[PDB]
Amino acid sequence: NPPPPETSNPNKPKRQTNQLQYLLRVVLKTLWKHQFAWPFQQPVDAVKLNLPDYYKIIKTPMDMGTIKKRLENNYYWNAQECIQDFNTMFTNCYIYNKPGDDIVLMAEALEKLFLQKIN
Ligand SMILES: COc1ccc(NC(=O)c2ccc(NC3=C(C)C(=O)CC3)c(Cl)c2)cc1
Repeated sequence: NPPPPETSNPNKPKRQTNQLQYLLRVVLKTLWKHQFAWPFQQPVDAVKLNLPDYYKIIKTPMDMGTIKKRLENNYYWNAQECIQDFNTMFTNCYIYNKPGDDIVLMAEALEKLFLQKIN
């Protein structure tokens, strides 16, 4: 497995904005507490899950645990930067998995809620 994505970086300027605070306290929190959140709460462990090809296919991994920690650490400059992480997480799931698989249907339901919350 690759190292998980960074959640802080001393060279990367930090920032707080109203939108980023909304992303943490409304958007992320509602997705995090949803029953379908669990496969998305930690970086994919391709070794433990016997998914040897996961990081062969997925070169920009992302998960809500990393997003949560980024938000809490003020890692992002702006909301768009965080939005991009969410979108990467969902697109990865759709690229890697079969349509029809539970995990895809779960991600689709989270993404629907996400889009409702950031409209
Ligand atoms: C304490 O016991 C346990 C604690 C945690 C787990 N976790 C899992 O089974 C698990 C299952 C699916 C996951 N996500 C995946 C995504 C987003 C993919 O696209 C493929 C798999 C993740 Cl990251 C973890 C098991 C036992």
